[PDB]
Amino acid sequence: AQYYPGTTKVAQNRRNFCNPEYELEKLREISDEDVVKILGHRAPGEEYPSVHPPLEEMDEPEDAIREMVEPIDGAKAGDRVRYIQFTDSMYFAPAQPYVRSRAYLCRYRGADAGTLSGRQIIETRERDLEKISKELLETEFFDPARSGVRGKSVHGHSLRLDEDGMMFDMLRRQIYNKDTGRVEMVKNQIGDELDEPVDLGEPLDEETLMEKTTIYRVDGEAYRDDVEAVEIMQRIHVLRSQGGFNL
Amino acid sequence: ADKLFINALKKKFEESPEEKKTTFYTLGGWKQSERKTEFVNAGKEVAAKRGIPQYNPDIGTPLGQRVLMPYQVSTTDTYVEGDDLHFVNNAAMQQMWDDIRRTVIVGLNHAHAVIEKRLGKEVTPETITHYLETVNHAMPGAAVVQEHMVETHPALVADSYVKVFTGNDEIADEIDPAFVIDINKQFPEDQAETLKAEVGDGIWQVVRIPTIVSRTCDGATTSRWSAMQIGMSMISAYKQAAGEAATGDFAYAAKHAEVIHMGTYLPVRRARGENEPGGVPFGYLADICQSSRVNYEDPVRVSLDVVATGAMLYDQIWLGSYMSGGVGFTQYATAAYTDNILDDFTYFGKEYVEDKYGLCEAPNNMDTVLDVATEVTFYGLEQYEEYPALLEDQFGGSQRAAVVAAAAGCSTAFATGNAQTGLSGWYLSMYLHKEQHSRLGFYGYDLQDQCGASNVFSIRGDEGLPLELRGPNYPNYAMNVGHQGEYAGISQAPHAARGDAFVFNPLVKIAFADDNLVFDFTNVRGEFAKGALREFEPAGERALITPA
Amino acid sequence: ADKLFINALKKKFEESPEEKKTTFYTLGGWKQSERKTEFVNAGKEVAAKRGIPQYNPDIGTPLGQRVLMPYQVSTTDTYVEGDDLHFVNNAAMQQMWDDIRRTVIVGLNHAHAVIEKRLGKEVTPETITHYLETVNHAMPGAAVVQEHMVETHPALVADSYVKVFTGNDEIADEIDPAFVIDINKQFPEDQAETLKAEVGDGIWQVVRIPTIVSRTCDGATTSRWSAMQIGMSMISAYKQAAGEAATGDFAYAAKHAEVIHMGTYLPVRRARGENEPGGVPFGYLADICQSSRVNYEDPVRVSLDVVATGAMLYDQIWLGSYMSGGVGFTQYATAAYTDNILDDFTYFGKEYVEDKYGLCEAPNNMDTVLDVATEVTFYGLEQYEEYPALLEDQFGGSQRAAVVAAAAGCSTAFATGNAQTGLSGWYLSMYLHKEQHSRLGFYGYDLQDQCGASNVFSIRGDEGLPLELRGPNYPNYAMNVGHQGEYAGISQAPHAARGDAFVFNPLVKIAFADDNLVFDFTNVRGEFAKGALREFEPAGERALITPA
Amino acid sequence: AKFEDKVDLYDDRGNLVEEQVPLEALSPLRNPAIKSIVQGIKRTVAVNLEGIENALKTAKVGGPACKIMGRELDLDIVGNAESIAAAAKEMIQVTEDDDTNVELLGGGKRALVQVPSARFDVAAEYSAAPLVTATAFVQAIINEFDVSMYDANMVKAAVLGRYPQSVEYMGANIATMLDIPQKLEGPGYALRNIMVNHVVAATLKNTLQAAALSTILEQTAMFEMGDAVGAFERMHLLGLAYQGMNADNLVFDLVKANGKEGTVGSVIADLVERALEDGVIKVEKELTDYKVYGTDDLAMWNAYAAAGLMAATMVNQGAARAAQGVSSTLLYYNDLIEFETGLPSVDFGKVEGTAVGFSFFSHSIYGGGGPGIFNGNHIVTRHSKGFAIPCVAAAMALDAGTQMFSPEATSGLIKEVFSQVDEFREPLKYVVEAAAEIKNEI
Amino acid sequence: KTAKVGGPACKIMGRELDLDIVGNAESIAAAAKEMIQVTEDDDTNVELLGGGKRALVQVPSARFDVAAEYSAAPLVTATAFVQAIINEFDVSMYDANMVKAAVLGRYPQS
Ligand code: F43
Ligand SMILES: C[C@@H](OP(=O)(O)O)[C@H](NC(=O)CCCCCCS)C(=O)O
Ligand SMILES: O=S(=O)(O)CCS
Ligand SMILES: O=S(=O)(O)CCS
Ligand code: NA
Ligand SMILES: [Zn+2]
Repeated sequence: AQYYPGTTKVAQNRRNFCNPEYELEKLREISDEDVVKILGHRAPGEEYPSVHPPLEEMDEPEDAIREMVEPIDGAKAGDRVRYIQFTDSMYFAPAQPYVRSRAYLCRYRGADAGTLSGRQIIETRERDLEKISKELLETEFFDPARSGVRGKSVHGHSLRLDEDGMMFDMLRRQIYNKDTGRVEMVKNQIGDELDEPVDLGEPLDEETLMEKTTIYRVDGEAYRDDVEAVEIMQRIHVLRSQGGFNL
Repeated sequence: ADKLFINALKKKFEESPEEKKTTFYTLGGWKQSERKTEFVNAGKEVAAKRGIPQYNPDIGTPLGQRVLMPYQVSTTDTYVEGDDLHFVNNAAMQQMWDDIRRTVIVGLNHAHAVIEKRLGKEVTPETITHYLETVNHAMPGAAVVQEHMVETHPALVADSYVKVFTGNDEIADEIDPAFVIDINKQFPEDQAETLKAEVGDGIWQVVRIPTIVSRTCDGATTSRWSAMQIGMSMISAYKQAAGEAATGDFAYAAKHAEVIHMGTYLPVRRARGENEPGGVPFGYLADICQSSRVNYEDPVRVSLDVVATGAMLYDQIWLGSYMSGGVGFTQYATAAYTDNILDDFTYFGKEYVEDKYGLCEAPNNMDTVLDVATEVTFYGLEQYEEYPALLEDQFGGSQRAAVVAAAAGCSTAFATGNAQTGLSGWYLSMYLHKEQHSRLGFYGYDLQDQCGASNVFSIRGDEGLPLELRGPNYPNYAMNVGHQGEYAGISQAPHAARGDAFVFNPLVKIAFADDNLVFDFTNVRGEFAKGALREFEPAGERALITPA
Repeated sequence: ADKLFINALKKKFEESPEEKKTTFYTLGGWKQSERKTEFVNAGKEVAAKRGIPQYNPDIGTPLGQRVLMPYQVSTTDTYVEGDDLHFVNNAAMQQMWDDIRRTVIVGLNHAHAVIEKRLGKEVTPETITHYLETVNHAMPGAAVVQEHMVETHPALVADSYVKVFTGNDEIADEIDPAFVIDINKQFPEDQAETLKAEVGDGIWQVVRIPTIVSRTCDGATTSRWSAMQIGMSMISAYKQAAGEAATGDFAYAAKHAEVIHMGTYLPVRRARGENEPGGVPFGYLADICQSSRVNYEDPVRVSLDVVATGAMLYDQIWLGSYMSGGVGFTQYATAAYTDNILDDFTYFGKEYVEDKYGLCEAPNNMDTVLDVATEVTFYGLEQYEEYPALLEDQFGGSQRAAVVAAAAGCSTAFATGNAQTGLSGWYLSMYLHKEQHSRLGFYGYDLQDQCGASNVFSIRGDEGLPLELRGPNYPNYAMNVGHQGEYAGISQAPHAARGDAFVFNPLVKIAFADDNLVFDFTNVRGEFAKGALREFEPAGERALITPA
Repeated sequence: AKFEDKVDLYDDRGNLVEEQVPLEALSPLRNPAIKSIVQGIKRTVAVNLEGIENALKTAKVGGPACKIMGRELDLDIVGNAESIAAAAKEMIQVTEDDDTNVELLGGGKRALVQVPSARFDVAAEYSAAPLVTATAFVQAIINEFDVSMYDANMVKAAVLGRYPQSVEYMGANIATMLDIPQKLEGPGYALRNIMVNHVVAATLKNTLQAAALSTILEQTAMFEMGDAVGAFERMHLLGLAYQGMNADNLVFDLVKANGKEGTVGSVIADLVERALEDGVIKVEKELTDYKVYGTDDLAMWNAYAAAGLMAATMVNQGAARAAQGVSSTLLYYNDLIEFETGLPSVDFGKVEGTAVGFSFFSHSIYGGGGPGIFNGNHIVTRHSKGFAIPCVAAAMALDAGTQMFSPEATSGLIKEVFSQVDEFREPLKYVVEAAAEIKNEI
Repeated sequence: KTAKVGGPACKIMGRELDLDIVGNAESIAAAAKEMIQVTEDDDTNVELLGGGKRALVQVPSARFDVAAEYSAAPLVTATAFVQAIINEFDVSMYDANMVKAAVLGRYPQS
């Protein structure tokens, strides 16, 4: 698959995020327990709540589609469908909203992704959400200064950065340590204080943010200067317009 | 020289507009705000008086971790906090809707035909004048025939009246001028000539029922209230039997055969009768706004005055209350009429078009759409990137999408002189914006914008329609903020550039050129500012009949 | 001793009530009246201020060739001119409608099941109390989640709030009493037992949105506004993602699955959304009126308080404005709640039934209908014949037809304990009245009364319906004054005689047993009198945001 | 003879049933099985005899929480269901040998009623079904127990609810898959106002049958609306064939290839390969390491993309066994395929648009609800002309129990009654059979 | 010709289209009938009246055998004539929406 047109670094980064065979760069190490803590759907050591019985215990109808489509492990178990939600700064965060949703539905099975300007969300069965969330938090999907895990009060994507280069957060779920130059997650994604903070590592420097970002900007690479990407969008507009009129 | 929004950004923040960094969290939360402080104290008083907790700044999340901004109302020097532009807190905005809701246009042609042909009586400018004096007694709620009638208090219903207009100057001169909307006084020469040619020898009433009634009841009351008192006054002024067969003709004429509603009724899921905001087509809204007759040498000013009118009505009152409610959609709308932002973007586009094509001189095709909409979209988005303060100001993607696409669509229409290619430009702007920043609006902002390109030029049953005829009930448009008021602006755009007297209905245009309206439709944004400052006096208040 | 209407007649006229002759034409026309003099003076000021003629006593025919009567508001000692009972001039009447229009009942039962089953979280009397403190901040129009929200001024929306009720005493006890409609406090013991049994362990919200919003918009706004702020408060209190899949479940429950509108939407010819007067069934109107829970030992008082509620709403505001307008239908309605006339007729019928059968002890058949309805009709009509002052007071045939038939129908229902035979009595009364005096009402008064007898017990598609379920949209009833409010009274009659806690919907009965409402529904006629005296203070005024 | 196109028709196990079928043999205008399904849905009513009896016993009539004290009637309706149904049929039928069907279900607690087609041949619309059925049962009940003139109005309220005070049959104990004509968003919309949950209930959660019934109804509405007239007819017919009828086994094979480990993205890759393999699209232009695709047949590309859309839904929501993500699949399948190809997505952007609003109104505070309560007449999901809703039906059929407002909650009465009708339950089987029957009639 | 579309007194200046519809009625009616009919021998009727100023249209009953109600008649007729008029005069994509407005009015806003 080709994924996206364009000859900029931004365009290549968008292709990379979507391509399941591109190995995302791991930037930080987070424990299983701390992913569960950040999600905030259950306590570490608490059994997964169920929303319905295990599929093996239900009499599903005769259905070739059911036979051919393998359920994810959380579906087999009857897990709740829970979420993880991210906000990405327009100041060169590596991932951005539509890039996330496009990538998610290329990379992950059984996914409900939603794109908005100030937040982006994925919903899936809880135990599979936890596996996906590890990748989303540990890799270049996430920068601890220019990105945030936020289940509510998401304001910040369009705001000026603070003195430390951190994105605004009404609930300050991520705190920059001036003594280490590292960011700690002090609350879970809904804003409740964590027993013990989670190390999210160092913010990427300006040069690396530039290399990795998927947003077009005049002080980075401008969209109008990716003429092949613009050409395909204008083509889509014209062909949609003509098609609605006649065939 | 400067961008038009620069002064507003300088008023909002300590930093220079270009600075990428600032300070948060140390502003005192809600205590930074004069308005929120007023609200906190009022919430304490309310809860104490009624015995139920109400407004409490400590419920949920703490507002004001960032700067709670003042907004400049565009084209004015008035700066207010956003709360002052909420329709609930703004009497000017409420009265603008009431003035539209309580208006119908009712012809007198048919009616006069019944008098002459069925009753066998003559109609002259003198009989019309006698009728008008009668109906201006009757319309507010007073009697002309029966004994022992009880009546509305004249002071409570002082805003209700009936005027007429006609394209025939000599006949208009013979009716008592207290009752006449003078087209030659209200409109510039060329527009006056167009409007008078449209109306011809027709004679039309503009009926406005009392605001207090419109507020107690609904929009669908208007044409009925109008018809009852037109009926009584026809009986009185032309010496009918008070209730004969001919009386039914006047009823049918006033209620059906020659009535122009401001809004048509809506389907069941959003069930409403006539004269509610969802039934008002974009072309009517552009014609209700009276910027066209005062600012005719500045097509941008005319188009953006229409956007202000529509953004407020369609997003704040209609979608933000009628169709939802709560805190609502103040800032989804204010993005279109504050800080001179949309003004800057649209003046750019107008200058670009004027410089390259000349207004209304571009080919009406896709090549022009691709050129103008792309250029203007890129300009607008660059401003958010160049000015971090501007991006922090219009913080929601939906608000940026609406503003950028409005400038692109209006500019494309300035070029072609045709609203439909303007609309195509709006949708192209959305597609470019989405790819540039990898975001657009809220979860469901671009339902219509993804359907948009294909439905612009469609001719199918519930798809095909000139933009002027579209409105809040056009299927794609029926749900979402950040579109409807902007579409009204795009509808106005080509007609403003052309110098047209009206967009869709000449009768509606004349009907609101009336100095006896409470709201001033020639300066909508000025009125919003007046209401924000609590300086606007609305009609319909009950002070006269309540304890002092 | 006297008939109950004698004091009123004595206050109106110099003559004794029995006298057959009087003096006309020398009373000074409109000058005899304090109110008409106020109107004439007001009309001159209004016309001068605005530059358009308005109220003028010289237009049409000269009012006041006969005595312009004061009216006693029944069960009070307040006497006012009829103009003071026009809904436009009476803030109490306007607020009664606003209090109904802005109310919706929304269950928490589906919502709590979503929280526990879909989200896997716990609901307790503690979480409910937290939710209620949250929603009472949010409902008037204030924010709980997002940064940089602008909000409604708490003082402008002081009348908006949310309360709950449940049949489970222990759970109700555990919730902060500021948020609870206490069924055991508001209702007498036996009634409270019935209502709690109906509700059971169900938990229901009574939501009232701001009057200022209801007046700016319409009735269909109420359930939407309600749902938006319930949604926000569910997100805030129960720690959902602010916008996940489960959020849609709460929206559907609050807007559709567990919502009780006051009125259902109307067909296209009278197009209106929910919570408009035409959609309110007679059974609901009877239950909205709270006379049942304070006057339970007097079934006549209860039934006639319901008649007053409905006559004002259905005839003055609904038929007289929503469906027509102008001077309107004040006296068509006042006939049913002034001068203690309907009271006299109905107390007669109650005593007749009480002496002959015992209340609710008559056979439920035509024999009983023929007996009671005929006897009460003859009594009522004989009073007009014996007292010329009474006939001159209720001068319109429609007004006499409604009053006599109301007494006859209520009395028949007192006997049978069934509203349907009560309705049959209403129609029989009309037929007898017509033959006795060779007249009935206005031109089109008895459309429904001629269809009436055959449609009382019909079972066909758009004909058959228990009276409690009928309302202003029942086809025969959709047009005409002098019926709808009286039908609401007949709906109440058998239930009042039986001692039933409610007529049709127990949730609606409980929903208006609320001391935080602006209008006092336990004393409807008392409130009308207070409004007539200009001593009632309504919600929804804009004085705070307008100049001094 | 109007179009040259031919398709191969399969069953829901992926076996070839009939090769080389003319496209128009699947047209709503031509196919007798589609005619029979539409006329069946017009004339079929579910009657809840148990609900009527309980409503009467308790005087709980006319809508939620409503009750009239003192009006209670204790009638042995379910116990006398055989006699009551027989009496009702005598009034419902035009002649003794017509196609009137009245069948008792659940030991007499329920009744399946099919009002004779003769009544609809001289009717303007479809409301004769509930109204004739309602009055026949009201009269049958009154006659069975000799209910007095004084009490009979309660039986009417128990059967049809608060109508006519309410515009709808508010509180009624009969149900149809169609809703009242007043609730149409536009003229021609009646077959679109059938809840997704009703379709899933009628087909008993068989994913391909649910997709089929939904597509038949949606595309048939497109003909009544005039959308499938003239220039657009072929596109609508090809959409019906490939998205809902599993033409050429394209949906089935895309699911088979991606069911074990696949994603929306992998389904897209396979569909674009298949379209290229079949010559539906070709490379029109080379950019920098990017091929721009073109087509000389937009209607066929749309058909192929639509089949991929259905397969992507079955793969994505099938993997989750949870329907909510169908709004996401509908959006991003189309978003991704446009940037993958340079060609317009299904319905020229209209499925993507519908999906944007559908996502919003199934994850927000403002309205909507779960996937199951939507339909082609819903303001949120009316915009695509037959290409979006069938996928929602497929998704809800695959849901294992994550929804609060499931078919069990909203459509229990529909399930018990409408699933008894073979052509509602297994529509694909019958439409395929009929198309083969009229094969050389086209 | 006047751009007076969409209801009483309504007009969009600048949108006028000068099309000889009545002069070409026979060609337009034949084209419309081809779209309205299901088959060639069916009971579709399209007959010109008043010298081509009016047309009587009877939509084939086969369209109603598979419809829920009756709105197929105006909707099928409208779109056939809209498409027939567009095809007749080669009306551009940019102007065709005016033909739709002239035939069916302000629907679906109304
Ligand atoms: C709960 C929801 C989901 C939903 O159904 N509606 C919400 C909330 C709702 C509430 C918020 C009131 C409150 O705080 O109590 C109201 C005011 C509607 C109401 N009930 O009166 C609203 N949204 Ni929202 N909503 C808005 C916006 C937005 C933007 C905010 C982005 C940002 O970075 O701040 C995003 C969508 C996006 O990402 O594009 C958004 C989301 C959301 N919106 C997320 C909550 C996000 C969060 O957790 O912080 N709104 C806007 O973009 C601007 C206008 C603004 C609205 C108020 C006004 O117009 O003044 C408000 C309009
Ligand atoms: C969808 C529909 O809601 P329902 O699904 O019918 O509950 C509709 N709401 C709206 O469209 C609300 C629109 C304004 C709030 C969202 C603005 S983006 C209505 O209430 O009729
Ligand atoms: O977050 S949502 O897009 O659902 C609502 C925006 S106000
Ligand atoms: O005279 S009419 O009966 O037509 C009207 C009575 S208000
Ligand atoms: Na690890
Ligand atoms: Zn109102």
